[PDB]
Amino acid sequence: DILLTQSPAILSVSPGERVSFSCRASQSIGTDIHWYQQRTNGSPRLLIKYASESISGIPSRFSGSGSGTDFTLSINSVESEDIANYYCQQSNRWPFTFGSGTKLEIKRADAAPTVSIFPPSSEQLTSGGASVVCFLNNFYPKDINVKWKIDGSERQNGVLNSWTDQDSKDSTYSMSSTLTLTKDEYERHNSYTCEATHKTSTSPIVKSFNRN
Amino acid sequence: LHWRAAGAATVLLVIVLLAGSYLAVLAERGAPGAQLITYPRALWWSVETATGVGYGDLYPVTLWGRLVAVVVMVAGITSFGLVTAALATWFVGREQERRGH
Amino acid sequence: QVQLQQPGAELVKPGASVKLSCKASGYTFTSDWIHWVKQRPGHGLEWIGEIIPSYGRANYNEKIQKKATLTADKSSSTAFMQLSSLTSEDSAVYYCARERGDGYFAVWGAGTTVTVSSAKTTPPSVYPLAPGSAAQTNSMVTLGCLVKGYFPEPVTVTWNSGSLSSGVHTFPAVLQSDLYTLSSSVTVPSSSWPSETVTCNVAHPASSTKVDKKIVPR
Ligand SMILES: CCCCCCCCCO
Ligand SMILES: [K+]
Repeated sequence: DILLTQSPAILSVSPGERVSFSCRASQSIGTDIHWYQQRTNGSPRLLIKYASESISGIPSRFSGSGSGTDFTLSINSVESEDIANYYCQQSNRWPFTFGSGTKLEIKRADAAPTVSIFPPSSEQLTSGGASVVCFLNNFYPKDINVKWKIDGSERQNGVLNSWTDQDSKDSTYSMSSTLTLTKDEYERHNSYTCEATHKTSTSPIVKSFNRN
Repeated sequence: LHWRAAGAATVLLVIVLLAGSYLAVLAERGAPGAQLITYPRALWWSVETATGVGYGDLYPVTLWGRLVAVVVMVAGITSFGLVTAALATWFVGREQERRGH
Repeated sequence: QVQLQQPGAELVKPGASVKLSCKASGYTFTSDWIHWVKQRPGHGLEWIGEIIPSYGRANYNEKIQKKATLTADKSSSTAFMQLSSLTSEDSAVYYCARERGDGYFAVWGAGTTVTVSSAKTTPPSVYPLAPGSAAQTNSMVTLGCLVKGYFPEPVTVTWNSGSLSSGVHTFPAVLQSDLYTLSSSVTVPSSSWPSETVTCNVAHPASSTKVDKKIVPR
């Protein structure tokens, strides 16, 4: 079966630059290669068919070149919406096969996270549960740390973190930290604190609320 | 008659070209290494097969694919030879007039 | 219009089977082949097999264990994929695609998230996330809602029925004690809230449930 190699696996490009994705076949397949784009949680979308032919509805900054065993997908002036995984696929010999895929990554300017802390809701407390939610949105680079403090003292139990991949609107990152306490545990304390330590600032960005 | 069978051979050849192109893809898909797996180039293969141009860029690798190939070959050979036979009868008749027979 | 329609999710017990569907619309030719592609979370695309509805002929990937059986209904224009004897290795998103017989996949389905486990289907609990009474605000304000205690994946979170998509983050779910949990955030100008309604819509295909939760200030 035709083997399609996509190297490198990840491409880091600056906003506005021209990027090129590589696709090498294990044997000569003429121009029977096709390119697809897949954003986070999305389905694959045809970008280029038969190596260079354009598709209706696809931005003109996408082009393709190559023949035989060497194929290239080029994006002219990369912007935030281009952040996705890119796959190549051959139709020269049965069966059809896909490449391993290459992820596009944009290096934008540094951005401080927007921190927001949210107390448990009236509905959730009724059920006998309490989750404190903290959002660390739109920061860059992706490396960041969150710290929880209950009544001035650091807390680590019942804390779950979740990170999003690079945002396809501003090339930023975001994470969410959720402290899950029982209603009883939650009522035995007053102050709840979310602290974010990021490259953009030596001092942690702090957000707190009192249970009242 | 000769002109009719010639026209009949042409329309049949076209049908065989179309059907053969469709049947080839159906037969070749499923067999690893097969190149005759898309309709556009399968139709190009059908023309190649019927004419016997011998470019050798596309050929079936399965039993039924090869069976389809044989039908196209013979259809092409029969057609292109029926036209020859029709052209011959035409010239023979015209020769039987320029000699007054 | 959407050309390929797939169900959002299918929960399967280990050892059991499931029959995925792919209802089609748009232009229909006899040259059309319906393909099925498997994508495991964090992995790439994997061609499973193909079928031509106008004949019933089907081909499969020889390099992998045969878990699939392809069928089609010409009348309802629906393609079917029978997955049998499934394990945890079969838990993935299954796409269906249409090929005009010219080698490329022009249109794809949204994909069916197939989860293989013995756990039970559980609808999500959606709670609002309004700022505290002491929190100051800039020109913008950040709201959200909490989707917790559901199974299995996935859930779809929209803001104001999809009319509001700018400044929206939906974090990947975390798994604890056979239950998923995620949050979604939205950022609008502070002058537009709560003078204008902000509501998150949460769809959970596996339980056929869709709920709304308006975000009002505390
Ligand atoms: C010569 C007629 C054969 C038609 C193609 C049959 C396809 C075989 C698939 O097993
Ligand atoms: K010859």
